[PDB]
Amino acid sequence: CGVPAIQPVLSGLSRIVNGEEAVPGSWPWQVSLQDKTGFHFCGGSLINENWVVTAAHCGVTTSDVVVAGEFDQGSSSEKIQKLKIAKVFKNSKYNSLTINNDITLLKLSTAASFSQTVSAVCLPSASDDFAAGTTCVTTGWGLTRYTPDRLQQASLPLLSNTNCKKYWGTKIKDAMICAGASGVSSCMGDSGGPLVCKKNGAWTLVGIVSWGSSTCSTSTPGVYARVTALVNWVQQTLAAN
Amino acid sequence: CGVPAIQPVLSGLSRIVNGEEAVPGSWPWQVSLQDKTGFHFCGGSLINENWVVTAAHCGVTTSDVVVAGEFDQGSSSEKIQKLKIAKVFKNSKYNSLTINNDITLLKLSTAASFSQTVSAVCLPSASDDFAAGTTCVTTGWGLTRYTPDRLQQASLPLLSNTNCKKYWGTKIKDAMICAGASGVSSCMGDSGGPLVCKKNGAWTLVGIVSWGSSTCSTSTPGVYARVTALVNWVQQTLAAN
Repeated sequence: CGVPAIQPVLSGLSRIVNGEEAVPGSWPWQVSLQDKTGFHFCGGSLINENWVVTAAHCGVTTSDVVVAGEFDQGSSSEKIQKLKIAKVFKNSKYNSLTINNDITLLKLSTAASFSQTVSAVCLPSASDDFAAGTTCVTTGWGLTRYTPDRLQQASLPLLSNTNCKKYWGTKIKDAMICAGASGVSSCMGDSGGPLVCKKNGAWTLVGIVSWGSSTCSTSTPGVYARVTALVNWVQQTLAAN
Repeated sequence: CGVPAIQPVLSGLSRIVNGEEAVPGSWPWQVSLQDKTGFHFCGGSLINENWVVTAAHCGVTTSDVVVAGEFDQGSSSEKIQKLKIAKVFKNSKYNSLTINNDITLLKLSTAASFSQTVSAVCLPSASDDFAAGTTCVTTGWGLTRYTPDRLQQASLPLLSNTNCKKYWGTKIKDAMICAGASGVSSCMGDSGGPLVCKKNGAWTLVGIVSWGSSTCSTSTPGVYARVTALVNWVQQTLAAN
């Protein structure tokens, strides 16, 4: 997990404004969630051939579809896998008002076929420490909500929850983590999309997009479900299902 | 339906700022949705003894609870009914990105016991016309998100979708309707709460709260699921279940 067969290329432009275009296939766990009509509404991350992790506030159902291996949503020519969802596992502690514990697991009806462009992100262990100031990466097609059709990426620093409260106040709970406010927007991340940090040669899922600045401000951080706080529930769910 | 045993009293203060406190029990279809720990996160409306209608973006589950007959959330002394949810019916056309078709039905495990303070709102027929400019009423505890613990009410005018787009642009879809921007906030409405209009002596559910001004501005209208566009699905669901 966490080692793309196609290595990402992150330049200085990933750190400013709205980030930069990714190298195609270099974020191979990145998936798109589409409704039964093909409309992209959320992102997510493959954690193995049978399971995708996303945000609970995406409200995914078994009539939605996981699309893996995508780079350009406007291209009907690249190789992609449209994967049916067998069952949706929303974290029972999710609260649609506070948006806390904002994580859902999707079990696929048939396994994805892993390849150079389709593979899994690593999950952290519950006790992993991703320190404030660590440079992490968010990817997605989130800018299409407001424009490029190709997968974007941005490098942005993790904040401590205390400093994040300076921006978002009492909205910030223990099961959240913030990143950004460093001169780059967080808006390229789709709802439910990944925030990954590279530790020991492997990209690890540290956050899941929950919400960001309503104006995509470069000085307001994004807010993410804190995966370390929720990975024990992820593993219990996989083991029971 | 739509005829409270305790008649509402709406004064001029319902039309300005943040509205006014309701007469206790005068909105008897108003329910509160609480999580399994008792935390209020959404509103909804009884449409008969076995069914509550709310917003799909509330993400209600069968471990949440419908609370009927409530006036003061801070009082443990008034008579209320905590009703378990047997099954949740989310409209399959709901889109968590556009928030269109934002309606969910909750089937209760055991019927509510209707009374002076607990009874049903009327549903419109699909062809009903609620004209722009009509004064309607939104009720709820929505101000507690930002403060009074008792049920509030505001009188505010329906907008045409064309004029609503002046405020919300391409966010406004055919299955939405807007109300407000008349000098009063829409923020007293909980997510999933009622927007009712009185036609022919009966209060009828015209809207379900979807979202409003992020600053509760008195010059920005609230956006509601348009019940006339969704009542056919409501009746199909009741008839099939």
